[PDB]
Amino acid sequence: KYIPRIAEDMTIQEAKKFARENNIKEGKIDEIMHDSIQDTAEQKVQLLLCWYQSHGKSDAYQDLIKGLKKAECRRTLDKFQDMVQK
Amino acid sequence: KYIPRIAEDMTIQEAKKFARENNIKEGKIDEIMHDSIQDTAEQKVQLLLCWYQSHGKSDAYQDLIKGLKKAECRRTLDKFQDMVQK
Amino acid sequence: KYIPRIAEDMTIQEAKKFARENNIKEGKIDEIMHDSIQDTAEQKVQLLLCWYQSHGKSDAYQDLIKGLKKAECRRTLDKFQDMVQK
Amino acid sequence: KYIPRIAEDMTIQEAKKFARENNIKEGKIDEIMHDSIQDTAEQKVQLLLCWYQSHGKSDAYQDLIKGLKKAECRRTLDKFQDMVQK
Amino acid sequence: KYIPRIAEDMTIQEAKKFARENNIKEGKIDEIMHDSIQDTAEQKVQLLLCWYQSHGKSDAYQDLIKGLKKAECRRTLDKFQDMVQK
Amino acid sequence: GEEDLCAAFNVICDNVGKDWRRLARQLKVSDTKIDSIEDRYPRNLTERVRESLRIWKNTEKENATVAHLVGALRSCQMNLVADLVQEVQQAR
Amino acid sequence: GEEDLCAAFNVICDNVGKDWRRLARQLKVSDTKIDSIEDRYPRNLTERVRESLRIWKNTEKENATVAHLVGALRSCQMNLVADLVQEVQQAR
Amino acid sequence: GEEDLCAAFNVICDNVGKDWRRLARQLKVSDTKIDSIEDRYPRNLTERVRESLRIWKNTEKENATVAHLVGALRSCQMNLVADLVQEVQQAR
Amino acid sequence: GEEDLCAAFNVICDNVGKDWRRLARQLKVSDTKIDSIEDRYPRNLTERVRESLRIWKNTEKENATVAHLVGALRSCQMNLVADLVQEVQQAR
Amino acid sequence: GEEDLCAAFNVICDNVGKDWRRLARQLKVSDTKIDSIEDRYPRNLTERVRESLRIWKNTEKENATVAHLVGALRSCQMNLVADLVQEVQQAR
Repeated sequence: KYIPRIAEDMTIQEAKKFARENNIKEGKIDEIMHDSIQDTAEQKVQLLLCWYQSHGKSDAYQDLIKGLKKAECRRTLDKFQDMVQK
Repeated sequence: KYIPRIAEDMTIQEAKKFARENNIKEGKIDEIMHDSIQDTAEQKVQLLLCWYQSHGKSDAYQDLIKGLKKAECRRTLDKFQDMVQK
Repeated sequence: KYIPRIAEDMTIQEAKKFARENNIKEGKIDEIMHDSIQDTAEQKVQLLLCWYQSHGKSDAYQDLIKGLKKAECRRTLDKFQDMVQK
Repeated sequence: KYIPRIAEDMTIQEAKKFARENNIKEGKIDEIMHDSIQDTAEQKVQLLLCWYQSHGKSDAYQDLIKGLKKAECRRTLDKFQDMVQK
Repeated sequence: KYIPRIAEDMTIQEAKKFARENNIKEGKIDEIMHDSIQDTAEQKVQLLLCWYQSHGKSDAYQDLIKGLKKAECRRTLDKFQDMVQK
Repeated sequence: GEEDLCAAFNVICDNVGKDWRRLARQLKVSDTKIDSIEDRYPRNLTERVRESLRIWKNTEKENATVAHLVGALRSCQMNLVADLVQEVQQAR
Repeated sequence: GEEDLCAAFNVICDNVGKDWRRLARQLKVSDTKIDSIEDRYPRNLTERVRESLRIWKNTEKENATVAHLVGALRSCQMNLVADLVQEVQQAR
Repeated sequence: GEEDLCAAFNVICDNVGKDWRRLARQLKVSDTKIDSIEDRYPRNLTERVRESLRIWKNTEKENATVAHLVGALRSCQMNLVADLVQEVQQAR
Repeated sequence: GEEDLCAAFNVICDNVGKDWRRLARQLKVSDTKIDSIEDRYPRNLTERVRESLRIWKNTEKENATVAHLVGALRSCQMNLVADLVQEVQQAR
Repeated sequence: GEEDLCAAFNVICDNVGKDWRRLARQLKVSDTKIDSIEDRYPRNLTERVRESLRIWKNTEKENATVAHLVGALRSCQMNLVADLVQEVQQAR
């Protein structure tokens, strides 16, 4: 449920590199990349959410934070750290 | 039957250039190009499958691999190489 | 009854994020998202109306306004504020 | 009837600003904006035509030219000036 | 049929100046320019192909080469010279 | 006459796509209809087109000539299709 | 009276399309019905509309005036159609 | 008892539409039947629904209570209809 | 057995959507059928799916086990749904 | 002769789908009919097709040969189906 509130503060490109950089199939993101080259509207949570369906079992939040930092961000995981914190 | 599992890892555009670049009539792909400018959902296998109906006789997999490389990809035939391999 | 006159000034995407962002099941909106990727005709009130059936009891207008602002809009609730006002 | 032949020389974005900038409801153009972020095919006349249904009574061509210039174009009204001229 | 294999080696911008610089209506290219400010995927052949429908009768290849050089390129016509050559 | 137009519709239907509507208008097909056509066959782009052409053949029982069809195609820059439409009409 | 509304339905039916539903609502037509109408004639956009209008004429036997029809059309911005609907009503 | 369920069916029938089938399933109505119902009344969405409800009243002669009906409506999010169904049941 | 599969179909039907076809294929459902299904219910994505599942239950009268259903869901990455499908099957 | 065509119709009917109409046209089936067929069986894509084939068998009592059927399938690129249709005809 945070996957939505998170995209909020994120960006269509950071998050971009995020998921693709987390074993979410590169081919799937290619659809979602061209699916809207200029749309960060919902586009954000869409990418984020697909990854969600990827793991979702145990300690998924860790993978979202840790991985968010390993995907050349170290900035998106920070605003989400404030949401789960909250 | 692999035409489905293959599109999976592929992209609506690579595959795009693929088929069109394999004697699948350019006019047919034009319908399938506009039929969904932003949809890699099924869109992938649709293009791939039309080519399937194109040959399908003997050694079709070779044409899918060899041709995939000749259609300025040299990357899509690799993930499919892992599927038939499997 | 305002759910109709409201969509009028709204947009298929804002309203989009609205409902989905108001406990209207994300799965339901997915049907209504693909049900017309390019149709803001009726598409607007359809989404808005489903949420209506969601609450509709007491002080629903508040939830429409307050929630509309919490769903990263702070703009749709403004034109509707003018309609109920009226 | 010129609304079609006109879009021809026009662009999906100029014309964009045109209509929206002529009392054609901004909400309506939002549907037609997302209805095809990358399609100037028919997309042109669609926007132009909606405005047509907007006025269409007397001296509509003037509004198309004059307004086209007031909508930060001063370039689209020129090629149309050649069509009605013709 | 070479219009596809040609775009391959080309660029979304050279080819850009190409067509627009060959009596392919500037207005048409404006749609195709904004239709994807950042997409050289198919974007290449799309522009190239529209010009194709422009002439296509006799000695079209000459116009593609000669014109490609007159459109401030003198570089795109070279890689295509290798394809028809081939 | 009749089968000639059939052969031409087949080349056009399987080849236009995208700017079908542009074509519709050239064949002097009211949008009042073009609207409907978008409506009836939201599914296949190929059907819509054909249909488009059909209306055109019913608008002029006697003057429905491939000539004009090719003429319609070329005013919209669909040269490559008017060409093919012309070479299939010459072969027949 | 009766043939007047007929002539108007014909101009509207063959001219609305797309935002028919918008129109339906303006004619104070419950969606409970609009739903059904989408249902019954999934095929032709032209039929659905007409039908829409029909329900409207049965809702007000006596106050079913072209006046209101044009009034319905213009609140939805279908000016060009209310216009035509008005010029066919003046000519008759 | 009997006229109560009648008054409720009338509010539901003229108000559900679209997700009728969702409703059918909630009323524990086999699809073996739901299939048929789609079949028999392809025309009106209003009839199909009602029918749906009817089968439901014949499944439980004695436990066919508006209570459950409203309960069925709200599990499917048709709040506004269970609400109306509840205010017409309180007024009676 | 029978109501177990029912409860599972309800969670799946109201939750898959988009990649339903992916799911269809995993349940070893010929496209010869998948084609048809797209056909019959162009309207609701929810129906199509269910139907999909149905065919699957008729393909294996005896081996139609939720086990495999969850197995089908997880090979397609629809983890969250196989999960829910598993927790509703444990609660029952 | 008769059961041969039956066996072939069964493979085709359960395998075409989508581009059935393309196939119809190849079997030289007037759209005047193809229209109707869309009409009569809006429900199943499988029936429509078959029907399509039937009309074709009644058009040529004596020349209704699987040969031509496969010929029809391959001009439309439905190779995989003409293939299967050919291997079931060789096995028989």
